[PDB]
Amino acid sequence: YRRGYKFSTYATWWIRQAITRSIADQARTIRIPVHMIETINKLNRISRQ
DNA sequence: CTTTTTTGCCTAAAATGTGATCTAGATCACATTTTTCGCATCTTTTTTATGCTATAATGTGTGCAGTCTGACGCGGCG
Repeated sequence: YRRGYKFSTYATWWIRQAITRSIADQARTIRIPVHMIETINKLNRISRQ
């Protein structure tokens, strides 16, 4: 509490992390380590630009 | 009687046979230097498990079915 900010922001970071890599861990019959996942995100975004 | 063809001789001559006596060849079972191979180090080198980011954010549906149907079970349904 001492930071004096709204609590929502905090776990809005934490959860986001948890989700963001739990789907990447699971969610496939093929496991893909995170590094490929990241670079795939790079790819997909930059493709569109 | 003359020719030619043949053989045997002359006359020159190569091929055959003495075996006794060595002499460079090849064997022959077992020790040494080279290949470059295989598993332990390093030793990097890359890759991978794990860890944070402090404005703020508060109840789904999500795209579909086109609804077969006749008999029989079974829970109701009275």
